[PDB]
Amino acid sequence: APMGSDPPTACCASYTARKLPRNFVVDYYETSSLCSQPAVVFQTKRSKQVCADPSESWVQEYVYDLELN
Repeated sequence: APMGSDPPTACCASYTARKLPRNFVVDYYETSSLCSQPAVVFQTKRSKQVCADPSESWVQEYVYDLELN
């Protein structure tokens, strides 16, 4: 059929089990609205995208600090 077996839109299979200071991050990215498990991505300068459990608090912290200057 047209649609593949399990073609993802903008979700994540695994998150990051470490810490990444906001200073060491360029921008962020959100997941589509098809998956039943939201995830906040964080594109790194040298590293690729970084998924983080939105449930955590540290996530919202950086998301707010980014807007602040």
